Amino acid sequence: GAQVSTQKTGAHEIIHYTNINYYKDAASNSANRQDFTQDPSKFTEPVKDVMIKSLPALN
Amino acid sequence: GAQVSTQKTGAHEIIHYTNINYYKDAASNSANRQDFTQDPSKFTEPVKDVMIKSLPALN
Amino acid sequence: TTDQMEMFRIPVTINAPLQQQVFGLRLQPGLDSVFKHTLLGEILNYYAHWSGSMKLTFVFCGSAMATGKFLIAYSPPGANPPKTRKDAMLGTHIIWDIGLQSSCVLCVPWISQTHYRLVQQDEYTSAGYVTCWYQTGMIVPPGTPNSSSIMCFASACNDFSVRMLRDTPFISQDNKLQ
Amino acid sequence: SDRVRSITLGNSTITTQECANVVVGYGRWPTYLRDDEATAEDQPTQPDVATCRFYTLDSIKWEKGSVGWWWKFPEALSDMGLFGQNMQYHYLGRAGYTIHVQCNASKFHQGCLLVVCVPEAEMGGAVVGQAFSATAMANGDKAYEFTSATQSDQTKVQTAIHNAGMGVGVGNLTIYPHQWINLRTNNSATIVMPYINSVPMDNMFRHYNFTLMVIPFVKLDYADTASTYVPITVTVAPMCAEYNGLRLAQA
Amino acid sequence: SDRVRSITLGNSTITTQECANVVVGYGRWPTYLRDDEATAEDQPTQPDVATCRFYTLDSIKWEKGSVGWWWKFPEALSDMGLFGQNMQYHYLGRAGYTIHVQCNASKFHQGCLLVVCVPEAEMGGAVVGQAFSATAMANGDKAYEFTSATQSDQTKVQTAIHNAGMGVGVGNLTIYPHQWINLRTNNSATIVMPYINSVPMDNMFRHYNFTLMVIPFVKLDYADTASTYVPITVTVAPMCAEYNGLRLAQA
Amino acid sequence: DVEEAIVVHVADTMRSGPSNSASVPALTAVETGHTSQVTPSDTMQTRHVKNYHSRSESTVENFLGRSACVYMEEYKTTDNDVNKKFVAWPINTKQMVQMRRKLEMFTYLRFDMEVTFVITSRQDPGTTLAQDMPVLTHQIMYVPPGGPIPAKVDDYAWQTSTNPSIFWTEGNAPARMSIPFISIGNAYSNFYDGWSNFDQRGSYGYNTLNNLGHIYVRHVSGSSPHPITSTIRVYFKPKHTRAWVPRPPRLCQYKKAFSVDFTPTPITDTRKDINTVTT
Amino acid sequence: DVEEAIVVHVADTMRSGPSNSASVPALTAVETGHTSQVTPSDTMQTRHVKNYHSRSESTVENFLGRSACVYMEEYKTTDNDVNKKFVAWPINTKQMVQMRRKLEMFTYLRFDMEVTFVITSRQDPGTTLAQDMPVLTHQIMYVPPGGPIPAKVDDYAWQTSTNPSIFWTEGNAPARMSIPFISIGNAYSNFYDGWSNFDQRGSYGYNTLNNLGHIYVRHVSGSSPHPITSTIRVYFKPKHTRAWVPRPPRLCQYKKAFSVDFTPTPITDTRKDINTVTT
Ligand SMILES: CCCCCCCCCCCCCCCC(=O)O
Ligand SMILES: CCCCCCCCCCCCCCCC(=O)O
Ligand SMILES: CCCCCCCCCCCCCC(=O)O
Ligand SMILES: CCCCCCCCCCCCCC(=O)O
Repeated sequence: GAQVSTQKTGAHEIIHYTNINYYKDAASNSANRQDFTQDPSKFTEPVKDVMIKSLPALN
Repeated sequence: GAQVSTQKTGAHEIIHYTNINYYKDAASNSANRQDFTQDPSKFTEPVKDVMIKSLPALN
Repeated sequence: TTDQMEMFRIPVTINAPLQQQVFGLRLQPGLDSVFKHTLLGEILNYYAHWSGSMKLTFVFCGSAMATGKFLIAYSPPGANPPKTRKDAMLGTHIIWDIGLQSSCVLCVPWISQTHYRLVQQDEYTSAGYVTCWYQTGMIVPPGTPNSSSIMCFASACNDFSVRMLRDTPFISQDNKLQ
Repeated sequence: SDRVRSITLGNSTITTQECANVVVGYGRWPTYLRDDEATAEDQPTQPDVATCRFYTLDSIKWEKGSVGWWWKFPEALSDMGLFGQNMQYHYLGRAGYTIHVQCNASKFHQGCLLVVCVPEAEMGGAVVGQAFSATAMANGDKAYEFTSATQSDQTKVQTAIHNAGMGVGVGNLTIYPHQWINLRTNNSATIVMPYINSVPMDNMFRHYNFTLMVIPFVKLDYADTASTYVPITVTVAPMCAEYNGLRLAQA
Repeated sequence: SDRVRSITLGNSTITTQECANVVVGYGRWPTYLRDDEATAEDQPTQPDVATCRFYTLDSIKWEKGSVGWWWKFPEALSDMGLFGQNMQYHYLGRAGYTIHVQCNASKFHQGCLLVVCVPEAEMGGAVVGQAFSATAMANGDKAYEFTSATQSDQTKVQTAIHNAGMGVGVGNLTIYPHQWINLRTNNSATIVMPYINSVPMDNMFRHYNFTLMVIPFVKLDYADTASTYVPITVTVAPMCAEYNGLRLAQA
Repeated sequence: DVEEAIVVHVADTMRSGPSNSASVPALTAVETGHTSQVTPSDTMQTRHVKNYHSRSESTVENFLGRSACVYMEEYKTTDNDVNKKFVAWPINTKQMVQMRRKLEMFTYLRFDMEVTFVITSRQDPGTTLAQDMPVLTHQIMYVPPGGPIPAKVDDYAWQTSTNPSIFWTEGNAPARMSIPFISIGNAYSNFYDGWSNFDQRGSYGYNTLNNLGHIYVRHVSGSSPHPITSTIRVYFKPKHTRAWVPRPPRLCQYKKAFSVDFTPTPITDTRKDINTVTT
Repeated sequence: DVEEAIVVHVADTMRSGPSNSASVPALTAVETGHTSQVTPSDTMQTRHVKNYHSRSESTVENFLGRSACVYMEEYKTTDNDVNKKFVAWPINTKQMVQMRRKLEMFTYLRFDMEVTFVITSRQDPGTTLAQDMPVLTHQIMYVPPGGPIPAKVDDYAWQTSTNPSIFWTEGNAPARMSIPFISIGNAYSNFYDGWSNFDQRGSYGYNTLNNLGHIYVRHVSGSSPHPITSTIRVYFKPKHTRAWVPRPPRLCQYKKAFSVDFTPTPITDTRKDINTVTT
């Protein structure tokens, strides 16, 4: 019932920490501040036809 | 001696928590607030002969 | 109402204009005075949110020789409640025929923009209206009473649920009981 | 028991507890237009539940001296819900119908009604020759009354009941899809009419597909009761409706 | 060539011969509501071609002194064809939109427009506190004009252009789905907006889903020509529209 | 050996189309005592909907699993009246209205109990208040029925050798404990329609079955030069609950702590007429 | 069974040499609504660089995962005015400017909440202050919408049987709790461009969707001979956050707690001329 996962690097670089949940509600857990996925295409490239950077834009 | 069981869902959806009993009396345990079985037939259908919803009631 | 028991019975008469309203009410199970103290409203008043469909059952308690038809309609939320049967019939409704089976069920569907509604309903979470109208009229033979009564039953369906416990406002005290 | 019937169209339901069987047109159930019979090319619109639902067509009184009434469709529904809007906004239309007539009375009353749907019920004027406007036989959902005596006003149709306004014996209307309401036995009548025409589609304002008639063959009678009249109500539900040719509204 | 585009919705078509690419919302194409996200139980109605078609939203003049305009949707289409009728007759609605803005000028004109769709464009009043009716920011398809100077009338919204009526820098509206009309290069702009809300469906009269804004960043200029103004036209087409909760009309 | 490993959701809505048949789900007869089981799918066309709502928060365990106040009383550290320097409460659940009504929705209950005590102190007003007093200490004593009862703050009975007690010092967390199911019968009874004597005489009602004991409280040895008043609040919290035979919620206001007595009340509020639907 | 076992880095720079070709990465067209994806490697000669920088601290979870004050109020232990001895706050996030602006960078939010309460007390000035008072105790009560509301410090409503509450004693660690996602809709909405009534009338704006309840606070039983004033501060901390539809940060100062009203503000500061680059 114990999760083991790596902890963020620090100066001088067992880089492991242990976590256990004590409460019956998932809202009681600690923040999940270790997800780092991201995708800016939704805001930077919202166009329909794919645009090639090396090619000219309009025609 | 440790029980592992799932905890209720929450926003953003290891959904597991650990429990250990420390006292010798079962009355000291924590509330068992995770049973969700129910059966309303005792109060909604107390009749002797089974009634089919699609059929007419009296005859 | 000088007699409290008169509250439970809805009057009906033999001669009425061709289109006439029997009753009308707001669908606020936890707030409306009609549903406030019923077996469902009392349970709802211990909670803050509710969702699901409802059953309204109507039973005709006239003479065995009496007959008639009624139109019972549910009108979802809107800027104006129906004023005539022509308006009412545009919403969800059922035509009730009185015969050997004394009861008919209007199932109020769950039509809402949000998954849940507040028990202390406000204009944002309105739920609509329910009205009943004469469809054909009540006809009786000689030697029968000229008036009859109907009763209504309210209950929840199998998809009903509540949430967010709270204290009920119906009960209070001013001093410690002794 | 086979004396109970229930019909569910759209968000509306009809229940009858004392009724006869159901009559289905000429044995044909309503259906959508096929690909090998269509002529119009653009995509049809099929509102489905928004239009295929029961509409209650106002009510009338049955007196001891009543002679009969008629309604013309689909004009009777021309201003009823979204069916009327689709009629207004489209050039072409096509739909079948379910007609339900309610009439209930005690066991001590007597009387008999004929309920019949007449396709292409062309009617003649009161004065031979002349002409009449489209208000003498259709003005919305209001019902028009037959007359016992011969009509004399030149501005309206020949309402003589025994000819049914068509120059034919009233007793022979049994050839069309029909049903009887006999107060001893039943209190309702149900007819399902498919779409009948010589072309796949037609304009719903210009052409009257069929006419509904209710005629008391045995006049109402009763004695020593406080009920002076027996109301009659008509309910209609379009089936498998589809439209074509969108344009500016009105028609 | 990729400078030509053609869009076909219902019985209407749009052709542009000098245009930029097409912007699709947040990368999401409009679609119908799924079974595992719905909450309302009764069957929806999907008019399809009857409602999903291009409607032309009146026209305006671009002068040398123009400052900008905005439209609020779906109120702008509240009385347009069968879309308005379905809005009136139903409790709930849901639909995406395709917005096309036309503006053409010769090779000797200059100017630049920003076309942006702002979801939940809540606006503040001219006088802090107070209140305004639902006529200061939406009265049908008519366009409302921004103002260069600070607004003073308490009965209308704060129309100061440089704040966009929302208390934010006008230059940062690039974060929303947007496109530019630069007269040197293109003459149209096309944006496809999916349905964006915090609930699966909502009443189309009570709630403004999004606001369309057209703002001249570089003011129009020309010399020695007989054309005094450059008209601007807006066309909108609902996509994948569906409704629920039939009731008496009006809303 | 080290680790042993231990949702319902409401019913979904099924797609329904047009129908024309002899079956009549909508028509029923309430005379049988049967509640109709029709669903919207049986009277109108519906779409397929997958519900994920659950009735987790409506269980009796969660409904009754909240701490509620059942009694409060005041006692002074020093005073001339001996009876006013300590409290003596016969345990019962009818004193406070809210929890009373929550409990009386069922006829029989069986549960363990969790009791929490909240104690606060304040100095009484007077013409001279300047004093220095160390932290106070309190004792809570539980006396099962038939045991000796103290008659004064410094009686011998406070030397409990078998009665359970708690000593608590101000400034710490509130005291707490657990209590098992201590009824002689197989379940607690909120209502008792009967008498005490076999010839139908004597006490009547629930008062006959209340034999749970007493609770006593005092300041251990605090006796300040100037009076100080302390208040104790008792909170109950059922655990592992089971209930039988539900009954309708009460309508009339409560008037006695050991009786059902009431004053007649209207069924509900009124409105202008049977058609009024506006605000 | 006992132990279950659960970096991104920015893009590197690639070596680029001289080029002479028909491709023109630098030339683009902003009219398409497309933000150019060119990199320095596409317009000048560059060396190979291995970056180890990460965007860990820019995530919305970390950006919004800081406790921020949302409300403070004062209440006195004893006074002549009844309304001034307790607090009653309708929960909302628009009271304090900083967290308000942090939140309003997004249109819709969905998160769990962690609430912390900081309470401090001080004696009011006066001509006579010599008194001895034990440690005070405080109660925090949460009333979901529609529940009964207390009208005075010693009302019956404070006997919560179903409303959650916390009792806290001065000198200990601050109180804290967790709250799930309690919105009726699928997400919280910071902005609402709509009306309350169906005919476009009534309340307008976010004020229509604020139905989160109330919070009440009091001294449990403390009533000192001389007045004492206490202040409570409420801190919110989102957890498990998700956000949609970003919107530009506000430029104008806030002026109302339940409205977007503002006064027009200049776009930015000025400088001597378009060529001025010096300090
Ligand atoms: C109808 C209510 C029945 C519930 C049963 C209540 C039984 C009371 C048990 C606890 C009473 C004594 C608590 C103080 C114990 C201690 O402090 O020593
Ligand atoms: C726009 C902001 C939405 C965020 C949702 C905030 C909901 C507030 C939930 C907590 C309110 C009550 C906290 C006190 C609870 C307790 O002390 O009993
Ligand atoms: C309420 C749970 C309390 C847990 C106390 C700390 C853990 C004690 C057991 C040692 C870790 C083993 C846990 C496990 O078996 O999954
Ligand atoms: C009175 C019991 C105290 C238990 C203290 C916490 C548990 C320590 C041991 C780690 C968990 C293993 C328990 C087990 O072997 O079942």
